[PDB]
Amino acid sequence: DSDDVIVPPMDSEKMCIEIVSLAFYPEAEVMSDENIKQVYVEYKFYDLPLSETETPVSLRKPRAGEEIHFHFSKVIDLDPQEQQGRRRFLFDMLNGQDPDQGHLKFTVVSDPLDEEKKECEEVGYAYLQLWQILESGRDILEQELDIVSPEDLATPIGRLKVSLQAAAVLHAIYKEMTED
Amino acid sequence: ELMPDSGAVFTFGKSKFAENNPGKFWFKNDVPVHLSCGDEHSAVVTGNNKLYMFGSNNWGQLGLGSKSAISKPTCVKALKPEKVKLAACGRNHTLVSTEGGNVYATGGNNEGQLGLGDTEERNTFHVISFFTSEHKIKQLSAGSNTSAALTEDGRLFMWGDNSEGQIGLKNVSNVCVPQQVTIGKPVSWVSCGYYHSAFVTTDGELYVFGEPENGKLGLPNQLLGNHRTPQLVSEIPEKVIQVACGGEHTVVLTENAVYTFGLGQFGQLGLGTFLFETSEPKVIENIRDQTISYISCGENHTALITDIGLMYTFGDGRHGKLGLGLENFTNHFIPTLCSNFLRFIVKLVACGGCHMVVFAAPHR
Ligand SMILES: [Mg+2]
Ligand SMILES: [Mg+2]
Repeated sequence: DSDDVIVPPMDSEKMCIEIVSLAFYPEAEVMSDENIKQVYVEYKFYDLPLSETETPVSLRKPRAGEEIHFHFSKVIDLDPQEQQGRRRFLFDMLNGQDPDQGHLKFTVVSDPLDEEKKECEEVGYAYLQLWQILESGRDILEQELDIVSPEDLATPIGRLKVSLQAAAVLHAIYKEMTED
Repeated sequence: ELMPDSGAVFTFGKSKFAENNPGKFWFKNDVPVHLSCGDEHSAVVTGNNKLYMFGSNNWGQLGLGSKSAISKPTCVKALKPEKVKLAACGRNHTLVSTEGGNVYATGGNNEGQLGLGDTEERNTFHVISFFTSEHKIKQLSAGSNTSAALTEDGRLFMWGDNSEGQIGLKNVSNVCVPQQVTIGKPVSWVSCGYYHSAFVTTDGELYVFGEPENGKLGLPNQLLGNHRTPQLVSEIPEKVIQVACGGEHTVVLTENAVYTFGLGQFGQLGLGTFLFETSEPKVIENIRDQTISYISCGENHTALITDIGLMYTFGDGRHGKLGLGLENFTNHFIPTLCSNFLRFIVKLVACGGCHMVVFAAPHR
């Protein structure tokens, strides 16, 4: 035509993980601890550096009834032949074979205002069970996980919302690694 | 083939173009001159006075005569005989102004926002026959079921939903044809946000009206009861020049500074990682060394262009709509330089619900 715009030239083989937002219960110890001013969230995935899987910003600890919002999204390549080791890491996890017994663990960490690593403290953990995504066959957006106290790994201190796009790829990995 | 010296249009977020990866396009022997973005669609007016639409079309908001999303920027050929000058994109509708004196609208119409006298949706452009060549249109704006057209001589007309006072028509629930919203002074800028709106008078005053929630009208508490009439934000002392209104925030450009107010849970107030809401205007101290020439807001993010063509964005990072070009997205809580555009001069920007559109020209 030339009512034509010129456009120059430019997966179940990837997973996306978003750390969406979190809240703490008002009675949780972290909420009365004045030394805990701001938090971030991290997880460790296979051999990716931790610097790539932490929320890039720390946010003020929420007040009662407030949520803080990170919206930190990370796409992890899981190409069937270049990302064999990541795919097998995920397979072991689906089979409940890892330290966390089939869960991807998110850690909430207190960040001092001066950002000194040696004074960071783990405030709580949230566990996401991968097998569930495999079984359900779909991805839940803003899935809410309990954040549990580091003291017993059981008493809730808050709630962490995450979204994973992973069903398509966990399903391809499970298929591949049980018979291919 | 080669990106022209005059530049390109870059799309970020879920624009419906190039499968929602950072996209780029331009025109054959033509150049963009005006961008606008609504909740899930976009309009580009070209120097040859053509209109190109893209994005969601489930309400007929692209004006292209169907209701299926359109991947590519697509000329509205029905308007080719006229010289299109401006467009505005709301949540599910679009307004267009032409040099001949006609204003048209298409899309959702449930509160009368098309200005056609009824509430039936349209999927092609229909004329709002109130406007004639005696209305020289300076600016169009459109929020969620709301519409505004501002003339060169300073008259402001608004229509559509007034359920929260957001077109400044007091206790009327909505209107389906344009009504002049006057506080008796000429207006030089207007912005329709999702559930509130604001305008700036030629003598530098800011008036705000609409839903009195989340601090976004910027008024002291004792005035929030009168949110259905435009009210002066007197806490900004110096002359205001522009205003842009988003989902739950407002951004104001003065001769001196940029101020924001409302709710910024995703960083869109640009006041840092501790302060997420303010019911009165606060200065973004963070960019006080730059001269800002242009401000734009989407539902949950904000863009600033400086006088030298740098751009800074802040707020909700989902889908890459901040325009920063990083492969990992994140909310940003202070204005952040789009250093992906350092070899360009950024000339126009519009921000939508899940996307942003940028016109930028290469230094070489
Ligand atoms: Mg306050
Ligand atoms: Mg939205």
